[PDB]
Amino acid sequence: IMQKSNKINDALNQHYKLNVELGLVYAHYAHVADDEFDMPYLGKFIQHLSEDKLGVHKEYISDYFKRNGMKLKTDVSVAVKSIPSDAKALIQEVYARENEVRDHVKAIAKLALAEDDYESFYFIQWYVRDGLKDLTEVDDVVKLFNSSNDKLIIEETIKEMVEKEESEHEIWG
Amino acid sequence: IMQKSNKINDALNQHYKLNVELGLVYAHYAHVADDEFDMPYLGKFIQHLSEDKLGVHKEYISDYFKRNGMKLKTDVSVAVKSIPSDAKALIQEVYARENEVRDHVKAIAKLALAEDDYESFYFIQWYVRDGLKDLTEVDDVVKLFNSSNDKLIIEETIKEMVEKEESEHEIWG
Amino acid sequence: IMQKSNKINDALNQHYKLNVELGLVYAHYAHVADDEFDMPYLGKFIQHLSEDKLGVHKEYISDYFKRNGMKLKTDVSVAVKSIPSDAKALIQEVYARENEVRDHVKAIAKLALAEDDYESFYFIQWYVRDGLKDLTEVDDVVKLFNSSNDKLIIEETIKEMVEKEESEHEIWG
Amino acid sequence: IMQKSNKINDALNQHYKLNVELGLVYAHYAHVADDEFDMPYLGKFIQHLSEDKLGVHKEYISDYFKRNGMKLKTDVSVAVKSIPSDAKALIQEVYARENEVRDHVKAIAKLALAEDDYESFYFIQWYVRDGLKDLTEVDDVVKLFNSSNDKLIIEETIKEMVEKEESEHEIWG
Amino acid sequence: IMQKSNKINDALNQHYKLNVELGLVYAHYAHVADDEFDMPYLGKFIQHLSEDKLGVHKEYISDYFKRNGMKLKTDVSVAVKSIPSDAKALIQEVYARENEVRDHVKAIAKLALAEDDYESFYFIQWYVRDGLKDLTEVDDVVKLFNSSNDKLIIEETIKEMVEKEESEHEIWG
Amino acid sequence: IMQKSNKINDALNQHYKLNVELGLVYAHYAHVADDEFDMPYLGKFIQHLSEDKLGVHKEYISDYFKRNGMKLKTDVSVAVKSIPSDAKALIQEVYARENEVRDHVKAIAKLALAEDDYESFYFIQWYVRDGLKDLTEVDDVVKLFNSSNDKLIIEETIKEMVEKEESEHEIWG
Ligand SMILES: [Cl-]
Ligand SMILES: [Cl-]
Ligand SMILES: [Cl-]
Ligand SMILES: [Cl-]
Ligand SMILES: [Cl-]
Ligand SMILES: [Cl-]
Ligand SMILES: [Fe+3]
Ligand SMILES: [Fe+3]
Ligand SMILES: [Fe+3]
Ligand SMILES: [Fe+3]
Ligand SMILES: [Fe+3]
Ligand SMILES: [Fe+3]
Ligand SMILES: [Fe+3]
Ligand SMILES: [Fe+3]
Ligand SMILES: [Fe+3]
Ligand SMILES: [Fe+3]
Ligand SMILES: [Fe+3]
Ligand SMILES: [Fe+3]
Ligand SMILES: [Fe+3]
Ligand SMILES: [Fe+3]
Ligand SMILES: [Fe+3]
Ligand SMILES: [Fe+3]
Ligand SMILES: [Fe+3]
Ligand SMILES: [Fe+3]
Ligand SMILES: [Fe+3]
Ligand SMILES: [Fe+3]
Ligand SMILES: [Fe+3]
Ligand SMILES: [Fe+3]
Ligand SMILES: [Fe+3]
Ligand SMILES: [Fe+3]
Ligand SMILES: [Fe+3]
Ligand SMILES: [Fe+3]
Ligand SMILES: [Fe+3]
Ligand SMILES: [Fe+3]
Ligand SMILES: [Fe+3]
Ligand SMILES: [Fe+3]
Ligand SMILES: [Fe+3]
Ligand SMILES: [Fe+3]
Ligand SMILES: [Fe+3]
Ligand SMILES: [Fe+3]
Ligand SMILES: [Fe+3]
Ligand SMILES: [Fe+3]
Ligand SMILES: [Fe+3]
Ligand SMILES: [Fe+3]
Ligand SMILES: [Fe+3]
Ligand SMILES: [Fe+3]
Ligand SMILES: [Fe+3]
Ligand SMILES: [Fe+3]
Ligand SMILES: [Fe+3]
Ligand SMILES: [Fe+3]
Ligand SMILES: [Fe+3]
Ligand SMILES: [Fe+3]
Ligand SMILES: [Fe+3]
Ligand SMILES: [Fe+3]
Ligand SMILES: [Fe+3]
Ligand SMILES: [Fe+3]
Ligand SMILES: [Fe+3]
Ligand SMILES: [Fe+3]
Ligand SMILES: [Fe+3]
Ligand SMILES: [Fe+3]
Ligand SMILES: [Fe+3]
Ligand SMILES: [Fe+3]
Ligand SMILES: [Fe+3]
Ligand SMILES: [Fe+3]
Ligand SMILES: [Fe+3]
Ligand SMILES: [Fe+3]
Ligand SMILES: [Fe+3]
Ligand SMILES: [Fe+3]
Ligand SMILES: [Fe+3]
Ligand SMILES: [Fe+3]
Ligand SMILES: [Fe+3]
Ligand SMILES: [Fe+3]
Ligand SMILES: [Fe+3]
Ligand SMILES: [Fe+3]
Ligand SMILES: [Fe+3]
Ligand SMILES: [Mg+2]
Ligand SMILES: [Mg+2]
Ligand SMILES: [Mg+2]
Ligand SMILES: [Mg+2]
Ligand SMILES: [Mg+2]
Ligand SMILES: [Mg+2]
Ligand SMILES: [Mg+2]
Ligand SMILES: [Mg+2]
Ligand SMILES: [Mg+2]
Ligand SMILES: [Mg+2]
Ligand SMILES: [Mg+2]
Ligand SMILES: [Mg+2]
Repeated sequence: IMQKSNKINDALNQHYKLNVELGLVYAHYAHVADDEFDMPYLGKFIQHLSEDKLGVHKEYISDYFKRNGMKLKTDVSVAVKSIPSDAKALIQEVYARENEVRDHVKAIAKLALAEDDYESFYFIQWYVRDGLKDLTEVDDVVKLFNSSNDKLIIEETIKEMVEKEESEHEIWG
Repeated sequence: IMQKSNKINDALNQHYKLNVELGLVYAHYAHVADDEFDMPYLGKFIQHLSEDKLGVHKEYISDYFKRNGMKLKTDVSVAVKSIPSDAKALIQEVYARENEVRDHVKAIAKLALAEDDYESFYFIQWYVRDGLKDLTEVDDVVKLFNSSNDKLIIEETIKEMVEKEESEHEIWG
Repeated sequence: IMQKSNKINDALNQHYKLNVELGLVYAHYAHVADDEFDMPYLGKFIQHLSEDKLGVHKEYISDYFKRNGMKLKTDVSVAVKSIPSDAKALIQEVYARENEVRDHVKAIAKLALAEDDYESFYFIQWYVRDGLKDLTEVDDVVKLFNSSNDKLIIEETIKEMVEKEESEHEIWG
Repeated sequence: IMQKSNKINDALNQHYKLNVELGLVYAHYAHVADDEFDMPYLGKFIQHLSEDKLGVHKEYISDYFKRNGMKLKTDVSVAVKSIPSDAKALIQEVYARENEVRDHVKAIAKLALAEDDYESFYFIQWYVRDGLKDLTEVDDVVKLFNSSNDKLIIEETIKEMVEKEESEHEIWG
Repeated sequence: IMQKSNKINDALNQHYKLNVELGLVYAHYAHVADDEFDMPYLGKFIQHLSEDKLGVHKEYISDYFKRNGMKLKTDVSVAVKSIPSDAKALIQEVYARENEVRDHVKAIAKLALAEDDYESFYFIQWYVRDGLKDLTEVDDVVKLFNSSNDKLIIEETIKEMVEKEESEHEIWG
Repeated sequence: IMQKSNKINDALNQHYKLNVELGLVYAHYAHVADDEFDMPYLGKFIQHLSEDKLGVHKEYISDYFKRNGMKLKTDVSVAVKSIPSDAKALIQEVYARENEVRDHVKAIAKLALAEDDYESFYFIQWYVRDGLKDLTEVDDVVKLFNSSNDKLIIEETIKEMVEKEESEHEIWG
C-alpha cells in the first residue's frame, strides 16, 4: 500500500535539478547585474531569487522524498556561456525562466491527479502558488525598465522592493 | 597599473566551481545521512556545511571579482553516482574532501606570492584559515564514530554540536 | 637583533607623505564638488575620504614607528593648480589616485618579504585591504555618473551612501 | 553689490595655509613628544591641537568661501627639519606659534573693518576668541615644566587636562 | 596530501617551551618586583605577562597541533639563579627577552613561507603582532624609570596601566 | 623574633616546584586526552586542573613568602617522555599524582607543628583541604571508566562536571 509513484519521483527529481541550475544561473546574473551593468540593487534582487531556488525550492523536495520513499538524484550540468546584453534583457530572461517554472509545475500537478497521488498534489500546491508569486515579483522589476530610462531611478525603486519587510499576500504569499 | 592576474583569476574560478559542486554533493549527503542512515543530526551538520560552501565560500569570490576586474565563470558539472556505504564512511568522505580544500587553497596562496598579488594573498587568508576550521569540525564528527558503536549516542553529541551557539576561535574562528 | 629596515622606513615615510598630500588635495576637491559643481553630497564623500587619509592612514604609520625605532619624517609639498572640468572627472581623478595607492602598497608588501620584515608585512595588510576597499567606494560613485545624466539623482544616491551607518565587509571592511 | 574683498580672500587663504602647515608640524611634534621624550600625554595634547588646526580651523574658511564667492587655494609647503631639544622647548615652540596666530588674526580683523566687510569681521571673531583660548591651553602646559622637574608628575597633570570632559568658558570657550 | 612540516613542528615546540619558561621566570620576577623592590604594581604587570605566556601563547600552539597532526612535546628546564639588581634592570631584562621573542617569531614566519605552509604562516601572524604589542607594553614601563627617580610616582603610573580596561589597537591589539 | 623556619621554607619551595611541574604535565595530558584519545571534555577537566596547579596553588606560596621573609626559588625540570596508553590510565595517573600531593602536604603540616610555626600550619590548611577535594574530583572521573565502556557516554558525564557552576562543599570546598 502507498507505493510511491515512479513518474512523480522523476518529475520531482527533474524539478530539483531545475531549481539548482536556475539558482546557479541567477547567482551569475546577480554578479553581472552589479558588476557589468552598474545595478547593485538589481543584483540583490536576483541574488535573493538565487537563494530562494537553491534553498527552500530544493529543500522541500528532499524533505518530501524522505517521508515517502522517493529517491533523490543529484545530477547537475550548467554553464553560463552567454549573458544578456543589458539589464532590461537580463530581467526579461529571468522572467522567461520563471514562466517556464509555472509550466513545469502545472505538469506535475496534472500528473499527480492522473496517478491519484494526493499527497503529491498537496505538496505541489506550494510550487503552484510560488510559480505565480515569483513571476509577479520579477514582473514588478521588468516594468521599471519600461517606465524609466534612468538606471538610478530604477535602482531606487528596486532598493525599496528588496528592503521592504516581506509581506505575504493572503493567497499568493 | 594594477592589472588583474589571469592565473589567479583562473585558480579562483576553479575554487568557485569546487565550492558550488562540493555544496551540491553535501546537500545530497545530508539527505542520505537522514534518510538512509537514520542520523538526522548528522544530516543537519552536513547541510550546514553545504550551505557554507554554496554561501559565503562562493560569495566572497564573486565579490572580489567585482572589485578587481576579474571575470566570473559559471561552469558546473556534478553527479552523485555512488554513495558511501554507511555513516562513518560518509563523514570520512567529507573529511577527505575538506583536506583537498586545504591543498587547493595552499596552491592559491603560493601563486599569489609568485604573482606579487598581495590583495589576493590577503583575500585567500580567509580560505586558508577556513580550510583548517572546517576540517576540524568534520574531524570532531569522525571521532565520534570511533568512540561509540551506538548511533543514537553519536547523534546526541552531534546535536549539541549543531545546536551550540557558534563560538569563534581567536585565530581559526 | 630586530634592527629596523631602512628601506621599509623610507617606503613608509613616502606613504605617510602620500596620505597627507592626498588628503589635502581631497579637501580641495570636496570644496570644489560642493562649491563649483553643485554637488554637496559628492563633497561630503570626498571630505570623508580626505579625513581618512589624514587620519588613520597617517596615524598608524606614526604609531608603528614609535614601536620599532623607525624615524618619522615630515616633508610635504602640495599645490592644487588645476582642477578637473566637471564632477565626473573629479571622481575619476580620485579613482586614479586610489589605484596608485594600491600599487604603492603592493610594493611595500613585496619589500617587506624581501627584507624578511614580518612585522612590516603584517602592518601593511591593513593598507593592502584598504587599498581595495577605498577604491571600491570610489568606484561606486563613478558608476553613478555613467548611470544617470541628472546631477540631483546622482546626489540622492550619494546621500544614502554617505549617510548609511558604516558596515564592514568580513574580508575587506 | 556684495562683491567679495580680494584682500580678505588672500588673507584667509594665507590663514588656511597656516592652519594646514601648523597642524602637520604639530602632528610631528606629537610623535616626538611620545616617541623621543617619553611623554605620551603631552603627545596627545599636541595631537588634539593638530586635529583642531586641520579640522575646524580650516573647514570654516572653506565653508565661508562657498557662501561668498571667495576662492580657495591649496598651496602647502612644510618640512620639519629640526626639532626642539626637550619637551619644555617643544611646548614653548608650540606657544610661540600660537602667539603668532593671534597676531595674524588681529590683522585680518583690522583689514575687515578697513574694507567694510562686516560679514568677514563677524567670521573672524571665532578666530579672535580661539587665538586666546588655544594659547591659554598651551600656557597651562608650559607652566607645568616650570612647576616640576619630574616628567611623570607633569604627565599626570596633562592626563587630567586631556581627559577632562571639555568645558566652554562663557566668553572664550 | 597536507602532511605536516616537521621543521615547523620543531620550531613551534621550541616556541612552546620558550613561552613556558619565560612565564615561569616572569612569575619569579613578579615576586621579586613586589617583595624585594617594593613595587607591587610593577609586580602585577610582570605577573600579567607571566600569565599571558603560560596561557594563550602556549595554548594556541597546542590547539594548532591538534588540528594538523603535529606532535606536542613537553620538555622544560628553567632556573632563576641570578636576579637583576634593581627594578629598572628587572624590566629591562624583560624587554630584552621580549625582543628575542620577536626574533624567534620572525624565523618561524620565514620558515613557513620556505616550506609553503600557509596555514602556519597564518597561525604565526598572531605571534608576529603580539611580539610587538608585548614589547610596546614593556617599553612603556621602561620609560618610566627614565622619567622619574621616585619609585612611588612610577608605581602610580603602572597602576593606571594595569588597571585600565584593556583596549585593542586596530592593528596591534 | 618571628624568624622564618628554613625547613618550612624548603618544604614550601619544593611544593611550589611540584605544583609547577604537575601543571605542565597536566597541560600535556589535557592535549593528549583530546588529541590522541578523542575525549575533549576529559581534556578540559585535566586542563582546569593544570591551571589550578599553576595558578592558585603556586600563587599562595609566593604570597606567603612575601609576608614572612621566606625566599622563593624557581627551579623547574620536567619532561613528558612517556604517556599512558589510554584514557583510563591517563586519569588513573592523575589520581596517583594527587594522592602523592596529599602525602606531601601531610608532611608539611606535621613539620609546621614540630617547628611551632602556627602561621605555616594555618597556611597549609588550605592545601590539606584541597588535597582531598582535588582527589575527589579526579576520582569522580576515574569511576566513569569503570562504569561504562562507551567513551561518548563518559564524555557526556564529564561535560556536565566541567560545565556545572562550581559549588563549594561547606568543609572541603
Ligand atoms: Cl499508483
Ligand atoms: Cl603581474
Ligand atoms: Cl634586515
Ligand atoms: Cl570693497
Ligand atoms: Cl612540505
Ligand atoms: Cl624555630
Ligand atoms: Fe522541472
Ligand atoms: Fe556593490
Ligand atoms: Fe522572497
Ligand atoms: Fe524542509
Ligand atoms: Fe531518500
Ligand atoms: Fe559547455
Ligand atoms: Fe548560456
Ligand atoms: Fe545596462
Ligand atoms: Fe536592449
Ligand atoms: Fe499527466
Ligand atoms: Fe520562490
Ligand atoms: Fe528619487
Ligand atoms: Fe580549487
Ligand atoms: Fe528528520
Ligand atoms: Fe559554520
Ligand atoms: Fe560578499
Ligand atoms: Fe565581473
Ligand atoms: Fe554522468
Ligand atoms: Fe559519485
Ligand atoms: Fe549507517
Ligand atoms: Fe564500514
Ligand atoms: Fe605558484
Ligand atoms: Fe567554511
Ligand atoms: Fe607611497
Ligand atoms: Fe552645502
Ligand atoms: Fe570610510
Ligand atoms: Fe594609532
Ligand atoms: Fe620615532
Ligand atoms: Fe607651485
Ligand atoms: Fe594640480
Ligand atoms: Fe559638473
Ligand atoms: Fe566631461
Ligand atoms: Fe622588493
Ligand atoms: Fe582608507
Ligand atoms: Fe595667517
Ligand atoms: Fe604611547
Ligand atoms: Fe580643544
Ligand atoms: Fe563648516
Ligand atoms: Fe569656491
Ligand atoms: Fe626643504
Ligand atoms: Fe624645521
Ligand atoms: Fe625631554
Ligand atoms: Fe632645556
Ligand atoms: Fe588693515
Ligand atoms: Fe582652536
Ligand atoms: Fe600623583
Ligand atoms: Fe622559540
Ligand atoms: Fe603586595
Ligand atoms: Fe595583556
Ligand atoms: Fe585555544
Ligand atoms: Fe597531538
Ligand atoms: Fe642549575
Ligand atoms: Fe638565572
Ligand atoms: Fe629597586
Ligand atoms: Fe642600576
Ligand atoms: Fe627559513
Ligand atoms: Fe602576549
Ligand atoms: Fe611537595
Ligand atoms: Fe576539541
Ligand atoms: Fe576547580
Ligand atoms: Fe595570592
Ligand atoms: Fe621574597
Ligand atoms: Fe630528559
Ligand atoms: Fe615521562
Ligand atoms: Fe582511549
Ligand atoms: Fe587499559
Ligand atoms: Fe616533622
Ligand atoms: Fe586545587
Ligand atoms: Fe545521554
Ligand atoms: Mg524509474
Ligand atoms: Mg482519475
Ligand atoms: Mg586566460
Ligand atoms: Mg618573489
Ligand atoms: Mg637611509
Ligand atoms: Mg626570501
Ligand atoms: Mg588677487
Ligand atoms: Mg572706515
Ligand atoms: Mg623530526
Ligand atoms: Mg618559494
Ligand atoms: Mg637552608
Ligand atoms: Mg611540640
